[PDB]
Amino acid sequence: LPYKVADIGLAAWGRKALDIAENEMPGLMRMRERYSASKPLKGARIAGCLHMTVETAVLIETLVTLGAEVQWSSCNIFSTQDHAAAAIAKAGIPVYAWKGETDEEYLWCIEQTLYFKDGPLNMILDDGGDLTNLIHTKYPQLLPGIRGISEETTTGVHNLYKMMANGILKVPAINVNDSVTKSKFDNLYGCRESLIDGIKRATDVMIAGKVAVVAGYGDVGKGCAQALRGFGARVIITEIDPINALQAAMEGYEVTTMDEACQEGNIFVTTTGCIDIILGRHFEQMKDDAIVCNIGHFDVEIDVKWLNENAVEKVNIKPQVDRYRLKNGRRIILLAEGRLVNLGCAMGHPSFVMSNSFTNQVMAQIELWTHPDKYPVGVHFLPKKLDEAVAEAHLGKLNVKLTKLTEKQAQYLGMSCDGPFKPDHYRY
Amino acid sequence: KLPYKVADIGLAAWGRKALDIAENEMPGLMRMRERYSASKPLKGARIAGCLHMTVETAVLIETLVTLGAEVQWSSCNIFSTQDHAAAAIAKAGIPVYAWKGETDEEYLWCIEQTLYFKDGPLNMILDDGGDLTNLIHTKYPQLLPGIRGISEETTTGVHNLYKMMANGILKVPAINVNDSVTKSKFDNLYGCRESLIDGIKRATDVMIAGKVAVVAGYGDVGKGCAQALRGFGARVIITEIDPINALQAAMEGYEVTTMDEACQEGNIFVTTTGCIDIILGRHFEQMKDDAIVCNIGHFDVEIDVKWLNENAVEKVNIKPQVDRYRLKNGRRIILLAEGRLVNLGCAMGHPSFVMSNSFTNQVMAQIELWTHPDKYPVGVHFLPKKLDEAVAEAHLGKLNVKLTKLTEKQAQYLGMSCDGPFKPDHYRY
Amino acid sequence: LPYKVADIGLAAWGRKALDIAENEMPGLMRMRERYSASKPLKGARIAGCLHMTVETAVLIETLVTLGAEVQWSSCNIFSTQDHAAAAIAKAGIPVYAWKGETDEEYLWCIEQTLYFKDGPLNMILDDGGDLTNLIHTKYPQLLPGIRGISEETTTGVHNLYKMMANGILKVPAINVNDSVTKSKFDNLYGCRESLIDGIKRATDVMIAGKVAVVAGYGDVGKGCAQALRGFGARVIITEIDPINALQAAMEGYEVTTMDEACQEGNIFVTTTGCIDIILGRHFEQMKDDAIVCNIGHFDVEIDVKWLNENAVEKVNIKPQVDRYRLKNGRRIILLAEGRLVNLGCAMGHPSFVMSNSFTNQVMAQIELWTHPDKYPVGVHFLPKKLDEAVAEAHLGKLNVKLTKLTEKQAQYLGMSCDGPFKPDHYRY
Amino acid sequence: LPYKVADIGLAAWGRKALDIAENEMPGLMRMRERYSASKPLKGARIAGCLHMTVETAVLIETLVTLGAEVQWSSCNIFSTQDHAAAAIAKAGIPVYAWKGETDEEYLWCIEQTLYFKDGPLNMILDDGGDLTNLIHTKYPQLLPGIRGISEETTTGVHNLYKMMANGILKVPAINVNDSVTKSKFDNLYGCRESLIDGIKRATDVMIAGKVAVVAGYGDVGKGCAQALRGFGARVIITEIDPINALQAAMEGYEVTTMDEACQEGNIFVTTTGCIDIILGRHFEQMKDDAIVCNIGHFDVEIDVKWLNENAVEKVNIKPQVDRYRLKNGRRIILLAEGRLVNLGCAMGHPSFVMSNSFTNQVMAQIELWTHPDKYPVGVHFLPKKLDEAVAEAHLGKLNVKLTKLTEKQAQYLGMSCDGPFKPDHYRY
Ligand SMILES: NC(=O)c1ccc[n+]([C@@H]2O[C@H](COP(=O)([O-])OP(=O)(O)OC[C@H]3O[C@@H](n4cnc5c(N)ncnc54)[C@H](O)[C@@H]3O)[C@@H](O)[C@H]2O)c1
Ligand SMILES: NC(=O)c1ccc[n+]([C@@H]2O[C@H](COP(=O)([O-])OP(=O)(O)OC[C@H]3O[C@@H](n4cnc5c(N)ncnc54)[C@H](O)[C@@H]3O)[C@@H](O)[C@H]2O)c1
Ligand SMILES: NC(=O)c1ccc[n+]([C@@H]2O[C@H](COP(=O)([O-])OP(=O)(O)OC[C@H]3O[C@@H](n4cnc5c(N)ncnc54)[C@H](O)[C@@H]3O)[C@@H](O)[C@H]2O)c1
Ligand SMILES: NC(=O)c1ccc[n+]([C@@H]2O[C@H](COP(=O)([O-])OP(=O)(O)OC[C@H]3O[C@@H](n4cnc5c(N)ncnc54)[C@H](O)[C@@H]3O)[C@@H](O)[C@H]2O)c1
Ligand SMILES: O=C(Nc1ccc2nc(N3CCOCC3)sc2c1)c1ccc(CN2C(=O)C=NC2=O)cc1
Ligand SMILES: O=C(Nc1ccc2nc(N3CCOCC3)sc2c1)c1ccc(CN2C(=O)C=NC2=O)cc1
Ligand SMILES: O=C(Nc1ccc2nc(N3CCOCC3)sc2c1)c1ccc(CN2C(=O)C=NC2=O)cc1
Ligand SMILES: O=C(Nc1ccc2nc(N3CCOCC3)sc2c1)c1ccc(CN2C(=O)C=NC2=O)cc1
Repeated sequence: LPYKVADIGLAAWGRKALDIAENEMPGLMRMRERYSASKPLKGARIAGCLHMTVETAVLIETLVTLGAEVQWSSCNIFSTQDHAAAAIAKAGIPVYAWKGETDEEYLWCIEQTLYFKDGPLNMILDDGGDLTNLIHTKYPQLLPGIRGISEETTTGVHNLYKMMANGILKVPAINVNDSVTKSKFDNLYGCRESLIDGIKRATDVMIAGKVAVVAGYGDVGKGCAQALRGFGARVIITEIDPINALQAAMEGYEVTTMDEACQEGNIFVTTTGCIDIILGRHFEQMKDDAIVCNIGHFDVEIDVKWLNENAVEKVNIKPQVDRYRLKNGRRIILLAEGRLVNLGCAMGHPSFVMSNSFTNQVMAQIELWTHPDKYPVGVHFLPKKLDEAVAEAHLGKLNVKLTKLTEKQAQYLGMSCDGPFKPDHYRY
Repeated sequence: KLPYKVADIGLAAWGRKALDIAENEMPGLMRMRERYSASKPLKGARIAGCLHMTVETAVLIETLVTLGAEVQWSSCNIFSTQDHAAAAIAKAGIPVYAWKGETDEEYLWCIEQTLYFKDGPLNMILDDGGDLTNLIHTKYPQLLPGIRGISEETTTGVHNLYKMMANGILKVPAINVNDSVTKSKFDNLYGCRESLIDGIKRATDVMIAGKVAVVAGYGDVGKGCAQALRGFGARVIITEIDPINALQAAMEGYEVTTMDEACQEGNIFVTTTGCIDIILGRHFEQMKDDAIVCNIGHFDVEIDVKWLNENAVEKVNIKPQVDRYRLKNGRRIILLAEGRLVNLGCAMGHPSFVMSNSFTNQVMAQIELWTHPDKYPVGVHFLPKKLDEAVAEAHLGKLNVKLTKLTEKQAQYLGMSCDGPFKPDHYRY
Repeated sequence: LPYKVADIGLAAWGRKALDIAENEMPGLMRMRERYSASKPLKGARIAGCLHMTVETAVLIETLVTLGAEVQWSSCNIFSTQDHAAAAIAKAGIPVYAWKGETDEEYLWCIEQTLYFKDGPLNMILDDGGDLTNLIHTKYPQLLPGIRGISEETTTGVHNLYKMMANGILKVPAINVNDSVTKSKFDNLYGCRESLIDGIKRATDVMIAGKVAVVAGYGDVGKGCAQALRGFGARVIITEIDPINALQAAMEGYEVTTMDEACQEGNIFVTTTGCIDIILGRHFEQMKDDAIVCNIGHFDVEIDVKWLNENAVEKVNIKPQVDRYRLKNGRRIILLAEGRLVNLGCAMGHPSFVMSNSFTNQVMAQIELWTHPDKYPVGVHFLPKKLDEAVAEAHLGKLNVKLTKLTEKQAQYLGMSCDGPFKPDHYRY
Repeated sequence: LPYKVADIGLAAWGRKALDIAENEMPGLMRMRERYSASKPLKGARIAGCLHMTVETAVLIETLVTLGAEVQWSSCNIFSTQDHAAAAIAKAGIPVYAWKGETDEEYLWCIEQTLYFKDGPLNMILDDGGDLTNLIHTKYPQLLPGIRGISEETTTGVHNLYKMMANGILKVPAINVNDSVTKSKFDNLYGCRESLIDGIKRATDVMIAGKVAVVAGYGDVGKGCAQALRGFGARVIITEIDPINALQAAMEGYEVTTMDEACQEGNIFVTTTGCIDIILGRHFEQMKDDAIVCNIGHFDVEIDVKWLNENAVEKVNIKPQVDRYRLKNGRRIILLAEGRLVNLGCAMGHPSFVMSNSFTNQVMAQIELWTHPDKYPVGVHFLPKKLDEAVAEAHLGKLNVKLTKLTEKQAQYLGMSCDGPFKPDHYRY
């Protein structure tokens, strides 16, 4: 089996989508402009485990343009876009991914990416840690032949630190999740674009003139709060961290508890990454047809089980939109069954966000592959200069003219005119 | 003869579900039910309505019925009906003649069925766009003495009403509700603010932040569009022919220049002028690759779509109402809704709460015309300010707004009534 | 007497401040550019009565440039800037004004302006209606030889409408006050600009993170609320008009009563134009060191008398800043003794704001004088095409490039390509 | 000599200002609430070198309230508010500082703080490193008796790493400058409040409708841009960092070069911390009466020397406001001679900002004095849990209600419910 896709005939529709996405992903296209001649990944045999979307197809074809051998599988059973996968298969690349895999087929799809034309993998590009854990626990014989790992997920990086503390990790790993360019686009800018899009497709509701309660004021909360405020909603924040709580107050947001705010809100958005945020006792105080949704962590934040078990009516309105009637006579509108509203009720992040994340991945691959004896086994942050480079790559598309330091200004500032321009502890 | 005519009356239960959701978002119409269902002030009325047969309009329809009126209904556009909403109205025993995908002949037919009731011909006209008003004057001028009032809510329709008075054709009193504060601001500003981006997003899924968005026009639509784009992190450039409107944009920090200049800078183009020849061939040729171009102003006149069709070397349809043209220079143009209204072509229009402000405006006008025959001679009138205010007050509860009441002493000082109106007719808000 | 000033040897300083203020008043300078050669006012003896400031000094010299004889007095006792007064006296213009006049001297100064070198006044330019009221009641002989009045005050136009209601107005007038370009700048943009300057100079207080309660959401309220919000304050609104209240809600502001909001606010700002807004029972509920000020109508909005009568301490911190201690042991910081904070604690509106108000005046003078057989004896709004021309005059300074309607476009729209562009009911 | 102040008779005025400041400095009043009974600084002989302002005077009396003996001097010759220094003098606290000191007097004043009644100092509270530099060079005898150093300045902290690298630092030190609660208030929020205050007092110019060029988009630039945008100015950013350039772009600011931007701007503000930002080449292109000022680094950013050397006129308008006429006949308005505009033309940061920086200082002292063993000789960041504590201390004043994690939630998140809540790399 050279690949496995749902329908190869969808390749043409995929290529048209790719062509449109390329123009919103200038960071990846910049890497093609810079590195297509020199091919810094010639020799590399990269196994990738990452959502097989249109955006990811741009990543895959960028890596190939840089000289690498690439074989791919999706890191989720439902997230694949079949036409994107088809387009990649038609271009010769071994890709094992389709929408609605079984749990057995998911494991099998990863298995087909380990050995290549010219022997086993020597690089891992990862999103969730599933490819990394499969090698270590099942195929540890292959570990010495692997030069490096890239990982861009919070779960995956926590897992990498765990493997290092337990002495299990045997390959140097670059964490790109904590890049400024990755984190700000994935957490803040991304959710700022897509939140209200999810709410609108689901409900078509008037945002302006409503009280909106956002639980959490981290990067995701900041983003959501800014989007809602922009439409003319009155935004109330809840926070546990007094620093984040202070930030909110300094922008003019009311900051209070969910115990208080549940009587106020017309819309509730959870962004905490934490369990037990919206509970039965909160639901019972809510205004009629209050909209409740999550954009934070999987499905743990809203007590959905409570609604199923305590409501008198549950009525499906349209896909991923349920309207529960309670014992008190009032209604709750739940979106995406408590799951991520931006993926359940909308299309997730825009292409431009994904460009920042995936450009970080490309940087990490080059850095590990081109500099073998520069990273010992262990989890490493992406160097700042490469993080800056990711940002630089996107400035052209953003109509931005960057100023260059003069030799004299550099000397005064005690930094190189090429970077990095900030110390490692700098918060931006 | 036919008691109603609609695509599929089996969709009525789905209709009722949508009505129930939207009723909560339409407190204006629902407060009308609260205070006038007892007294039934439209009793003995027989209202022929011509208005898009939607969920919102269904709530309008039933509010008219709740207040004692007899109602018969047709849509004012051939594609704008929601069949489930029309089914729900048909299941409730109301003569509705409407479906999505009508012929120009079926459209005319649908309106003709609403003129005669069992107890006699129409008493009142509720209109959007003038077509019901135009049919009775052209073709059924016998009925004109029987008709007590007209409500009209469209710019097109109000202009037409003023043209008919100038020539002495209009034989019925009419209330222009289009120029109400509560109507104009919701329909022009707040509505477009909410739905522009919904249109753009559903069509393209594009990142709005970090883009130059060129907004032609800074009227109320323009102001809303500009504000919406700005809030996403787009750099909004504006074009204007009116120095006051141009000055307003400058005072909010927007760059104001010409389309001749701005066509080189913009990633997104949005027309809001209500005027022809806004975006043109010479502009298209200057644009960046994959410049998203759309319209939220007047029907399809603002963008020269005919130019694109005649001059592009490729035209590929990406999805419904989204076309990607390739030009002779090898660069591409993404056009939304074929130059038609992007918020209605690529999304579902305005939210229920916007529509509530407009439709409560209609209900106010009807009661006023029916209850007070001697008060309005033949001609075009604005809705009185005190009724405009009542529309706004009817939505304050929903908005968690506690309104202050003037003390007797304060009202004497200010020289107004404590119940209003609170502003003179020239006041601009 | 040719003039009367405090010190005519302050004219160097005056001319310097004029030269600065001319650049920020392009509306008046555009009038000099268009009209200095044609002198449309040639034969106009204009008797003015308006605050004798650097700003107004520019207006005075623009009228002269446009070919008019002009004689001036101040419409207020304290508002005259003496260096500006000096400079106008030096250029051979009869100006009778200084800072700290008596009520008797005030009436005398205005009486001197009525009689020119060549006879009685041809025109009236007025702010507050005092010059208009003087000639009707005290000098009824001069009415037939005066072609028109320009008025730019809420006070003044109401008095003009009262005079016309009762039949004691024998000369036609232009109401400039309800021009878009006057109203927006004087009410909205000006107060947005100068409220916070007023508060800061008085207190130096942090705005961000405070609850700021703004009574009234008219043009002043909107200005004040937008400014406070921009600094990161949580703005609460009070209103009696449901339309205005709806507007505030649609921008995300909380809207509640003063009876409720007095327990919340760190800063109170009154803009209603109405009596009995902030009262003793509101003062008793306020947080410690609540700042209370007025930017609306004179001194009727806040019950300052109550504080004087009921406080246990009254300390002056600095000029126009009083700190009261109440029986409950809590403190109130009152700005400007309940007078206008922007004029009491700061310099009032910027020059650019004033340029829009006075260019409206200049237009009114040209319109009445150049068209005698057009305006019959009454109160009129400045024509829209002239309101438009005020705005146009400032666009150059704003770096604005105005589009011109092609003839084909103007036909479609059924208007002229020179205007007016909007109907008379249009609200902007 | 017990103290040396300009005039002790200004202490009733000072106490009055002190009483106002206290209510805006909840951080320091919360430290007085918690620790006034326990007396954690009991025994501590603190020598502080820091601007002798009303704000600092609260910090001083907070340290005394915590059971410390404190001797004080200013860290700048002009920054003392004499009336504040008199209040601290009358409270019986040895303070040696006045407005307008000589460089020999400045030194003298710091030398008077080293020696108390009971003996020599145990602790150093510092701003700019001049107390710390004096003792190591000129009083190394006192080094072993000194338990800890607090320091809150970029200059002062860069200096500790220069000392530590060369083995001369022989006292443990806490860097408080890079705390979240210090950095955000001193840099971003502070300048957001005070920039425009500076420009207004100097010029009274309309901000709305103008192009404003902000050089730099760091914390200072971010604040300055946000403030200008809030008034209705069109803001243009210049940047050398692609990440910060990207951040500006994502909020809809234009990002171009000064070489291009100099032809556009009505207002210019420099925030880079870098030399050669505004130059003669730029000045020659500027619009007539461009307002140019600096809020970044001292007087290096704007080539003020060029203006003095190449302009045909230089005219003082008022203190710290100079208006040059250039060879091309156009005018430039320089503010504060290119020095910090917020301190040159206004009062600097509000009391509430300063509360965050000086509460950091209190936290630093307790942590050093009560835990000597914990800190080896070196430069240490302030621990996060204390940074959090600073923020928590201000929430009460802000009307903020912080949520507390349940035991179950804390367990799920792998953190204590008392904190810290974020890892050390977290950027807020
Ligand atoms: N939906 C998406 O597409 C998407 C995108 C990026 C990240 N995320 C996820 O969203 C979550 C948040 O990400 P982030 O970057 O904002 O994290 P963050 O650490 O920046 O912010 C989370 C905030 O929630 C607060 N918090 C924790 N428990 C709380 C409680 N019980 N009540 C109130 N506040 C509480 C914390 O103080 C913290 O400030 C994560 O789980 C992340 O994986 C989702
Ligand atoms: N999409 C929708 O659902 C929807 C909703 C409401 C209104 N509208 C329509 O939108 C249009 C605009 O409505 P409005 O209330 O903002 O009108 P408006 O009069 O308030 O504003 C239109 C503006 O366009 C400007 N303009 C005209 N020609 C121009 C040109 N060639 N270049 C630049 N500017 C120009 C005018 O100066 C004016 O300020 C109307 O056709 C209206 O019917 C659409
Ligand atoms: N400070 C200045 O230099 C300056 C500048 C311009 C205007 N003004 C003055 O400020 C005042 C307001 O001007 P405006 O143009 O906003 O008038 P406006 O009529 O547009 O607005 C006043 C608002 O106050 C509301 N109001 C009245 N009584 C109220 C009450 N008891 N509680 C709450 N709201 C109440 C009204 O509903 C109205 O919307 C006027 O007196 C005007 O003369 C002052
Ligand atoms: N006036 C005040 O009260 C006050 C308060 C705090 C800090 N500061 C000072 O302000 C300055 C900046 O502080 P910060 O916290 O913003 O530092 P920062 O590092 O966060 O910001 C400085 C920014 O300027 C940019 N920059 C450097 N050289 C440049 C050039 N030639 N052109 C354009 N941009 C350039 C950098 O990319 C950087 O992002 C420092 O000198 C600091 O001491 C002043
Ligand atoms: O995880 C992702 N998508 C996902 C997974 C499961 C799922 N299950 C659903 N339902 C279906 C109806 O029945 C109930 C369960 S919807 C759904 C969506 C996912 C994450 C990041 C990117 C990254 N990304 C973008 O955001 C845009 N391009 C990208 O690559 C994609 C998908
Ligand atoms: O007009 C509406 N809708 C519409 C949709 C498609 C369409 N397609 C057309 N054709 C043209 C000829 O070529 C082919 C395509 S015309 C047309 C019209 C419409 C307006 C107001 C409200 C009012 N409204 C809201 O906005 C929300 N609820 C409402 O009732 C509805 C629909
Ligand atoms: O009315 C104006 N100024 C004014 C009047 C009286 C007054 N009384 C005071 N106190 C002092 C202490 O004892 C008690 C009385 S302070 C004060 C200030 C006034 C209005 C518009 C413009 C128009 N204007 C601007 O706003 C800017 N340039 C202008 O021309 C000016 C002043
Ligand atoms: O350095 C400070 N202020 C200062 C220094 C010198 C100076 N020189 C001037 N001119 C005068 C006319 O001739 C030319 C020289 S004005 C001026 C002002 C300084 C810093 C932080 C805080 C800390 N701070 C605040 O920011 C607010 N409260 C505070 O404690 C204070 C002052």
